[PDB]
Amino acid sequence: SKVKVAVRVRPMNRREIDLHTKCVVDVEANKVILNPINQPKIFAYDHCFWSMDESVREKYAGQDDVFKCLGENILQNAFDGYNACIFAYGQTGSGKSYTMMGTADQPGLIPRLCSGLFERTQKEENEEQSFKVEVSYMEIYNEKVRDLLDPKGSRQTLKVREHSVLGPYVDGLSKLAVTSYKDIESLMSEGNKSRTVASSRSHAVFKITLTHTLYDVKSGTSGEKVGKLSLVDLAGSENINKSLTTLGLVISALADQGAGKNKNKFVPYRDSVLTWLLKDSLGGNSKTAMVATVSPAADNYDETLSTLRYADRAKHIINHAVVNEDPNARIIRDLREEVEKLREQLTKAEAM
Amino acid sequence: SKVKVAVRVRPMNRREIDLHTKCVVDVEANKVILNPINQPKIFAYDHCFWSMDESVREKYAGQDDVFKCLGENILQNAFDGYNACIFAYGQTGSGKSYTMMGTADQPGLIPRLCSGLFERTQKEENEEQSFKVEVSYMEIYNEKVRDLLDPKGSRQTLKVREHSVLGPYVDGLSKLAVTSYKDIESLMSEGNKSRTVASSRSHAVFKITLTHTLYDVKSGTSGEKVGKLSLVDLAGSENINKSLTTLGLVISALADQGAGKNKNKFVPYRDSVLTWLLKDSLGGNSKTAMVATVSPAADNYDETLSTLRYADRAKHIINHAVVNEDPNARIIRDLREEVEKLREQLTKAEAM
Ligand SMILES: Nc1ncnc2c1ncn2[C@@H]1O[C@H](COP(=O)(O)OP(=O)(O)O)[C@@H](O)[C@H]1O
Ligand SMILES: Nc1ncnc2c1ncn2[C@@H]1O[C@H](COP(=O)(O)OP(=O)(O)O)[C@@H](O)[C@H]1O
Ligand SMILES: [Mg+2]
Ligand SMILES: [Mg+2]
Ligand SMILES: [Mg+2]
Ligand SMILES: [Mg+2]
Ligand SMILES: [Mg+2]
Ligand SMILES: [Mg+2]
Repeated sequence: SKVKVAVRVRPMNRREIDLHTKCVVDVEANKVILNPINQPKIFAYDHCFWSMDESVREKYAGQDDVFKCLGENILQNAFDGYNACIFAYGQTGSGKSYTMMGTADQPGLIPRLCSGLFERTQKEENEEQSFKVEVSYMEIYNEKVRDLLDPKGSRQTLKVREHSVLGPYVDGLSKLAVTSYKDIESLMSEGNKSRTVASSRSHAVFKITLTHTLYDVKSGTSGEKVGKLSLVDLAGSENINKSLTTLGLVISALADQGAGKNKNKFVPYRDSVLTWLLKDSLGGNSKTAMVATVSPAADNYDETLSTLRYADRAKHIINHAVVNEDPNARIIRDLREEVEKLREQLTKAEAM
Repeated sequence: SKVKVAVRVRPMNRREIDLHTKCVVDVEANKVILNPINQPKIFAYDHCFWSMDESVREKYAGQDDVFKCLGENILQNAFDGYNACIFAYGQTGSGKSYTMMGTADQPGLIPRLCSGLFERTQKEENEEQSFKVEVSYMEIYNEKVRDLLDPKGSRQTLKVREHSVLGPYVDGLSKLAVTSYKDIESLMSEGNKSRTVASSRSHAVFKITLTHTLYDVKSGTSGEKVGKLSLVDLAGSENINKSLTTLGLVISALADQGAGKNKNKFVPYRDSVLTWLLKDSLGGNSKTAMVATVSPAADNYDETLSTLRYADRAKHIINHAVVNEDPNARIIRDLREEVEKLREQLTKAEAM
């Protein structure tokens, strides 16, 4: 598990069509080549989604093209009891919301994972397996946390705590159990609503929990696997930017390790509430992926190079995803083997 | 744990006031004495709620008097990880719904346990304990099962199955996670609505699940206790009555055991879907209680004696309530003690 990095290129926006601004980005399979405005810097990633002109065949990547490559991965991960995570990263206007959430006519990953999760939760209920789904949705702005699923609209601040069983958590963040996609969307389109202005410097964290119960009908016992999917919508990469810049720190420190540099210096998860809550999604117990979104416009070249050079560093982060099973089952297994080993040493010592 | 039996006496109804029908029931502490219409048969129970004339002091038992004696018990039971159960039993008009559910101005046990459960769930959230609450509400009529929390109103039939991990269950019965009393009451007043007519030969089962999570902040581990409360509203005791009469069978077979009669003949839980689903609430893993409701009217004397003689038999049923913890924790505990015992026998046999 190294962090999987996609790059998505959006179409030229209206001003750029009018001004006939020049394309400096191009895509060749999984390579994206940053041309000079006038040296052409070339980067390679896991995927490269060219979303520039719909009227193409082999090239165009629409929203369900993005979902087959990434949403289908994180979905499989959940059912196998993994923590998964997708960050959208890049400048304002480059397309972070379109990819995460989409528009009403072009749904992004979040409505498509939700739709496809209940479609697969419903298809595998079978008297040996059940599934409970909880959902949470928090926004972070100015290093404060708000609950976007709060129906009273308080926009109250919730404090972050640490825990020896949960880890860092937001105290009083609602987790809403949900049984159909219509349950969430009737809370969560109001969560996309309840977002600040002056609007692009806040991060949205959407977290879905899948509890997979499994039944040993022969043994009569039951266990539970839990996956957690976190869909993270960052502020624009272009005390208001403490989280974003700390997230810069933490991606380089990690990318340096595995590359074997500063193996002994500690990753500063602690400093911003964003890096500290997503501690585990960054070099921890998480199948994590990143979507660097870029504008192809030549007027954006500098933030585009920033974003391509973050995306290139994040691909060197090593993850430690394990399956969130029950500690006890393996403790019993190894205790029983000591009993068997010790019972043999007993009859291997009666002869004395 | 023997089954706890209350008797509740309702006021004379309108016809009985007009006709000045005579009271044949009287209550002395926990004894209720059935006078002759014209031998006065006397029975003793755990409680005796005289709800006949409100204008009394030492005698009257109103709805919160009933709840302090019984609802508070079943509530404590749940938080300690027990299965609990209250059956209301008796003839039509004797007061089974008033006691279980009550009227809008006189709430019964079910709204008062719900109110008091969230009031105590909210008072003990404390970063070492959390609580998840699920709820289900099924009706049984003509040995078919309907879901009273089904919002489409299908009134579809759901089949009963057996299971080696769940036991007998109703397949496709919704279990709705709920976070406040207003969540349930906005589904469940519609469940009291969706009930048949021609109306008094159906049983309502209201089942609330309390999942108590506990955190070992020193050990960093987590366990879950689960209580189940079943609030059962029977048909009137006066293929439509298969469940009710089978429930008669099953209460006598059980009451005979412990009294040591027919120890070898098997309790016929299997025959009706009511006795088979509530198998465990009858002589099984349940802190179970029964409320025999009676009319004081002399025109009801015969069903009153029936009901008092059921209530007297049910008090001899023995329950086997255990705390629904994790099998594994005790399996580890005993495995570790064998390792310690076997390590000593090893150094108690090196000397040979
Ligand atoms: N691939 C795309 N295809 C069509 N429209 C897009 C695409 N990407 C972005 N857009 C549109 O361009 C604007 C990009 O803004 P947005 O995606 O909200 O970016 P961010 O949140 O990253 O600033 C939005 O109005 C979006 O709907
Ligand atoms: N203790 C009581 N105090 C006042 N009214 C009662 C009492 N018990 C019953 N009633 C009223 O008498 C009628 C009894 O019917 P109900 O309780 O529905 O009985 P069941 O469901 O047992 O037939 C109801 O209308 C109820 O509201
Ligand atoms: Mg955005
Ligand atoms: Mg996650
Ligand atoms: Mg960018
Ligand atoms: Mg009734
Ligand atoms: Mg029960
Ligand atoms: Mg009666």
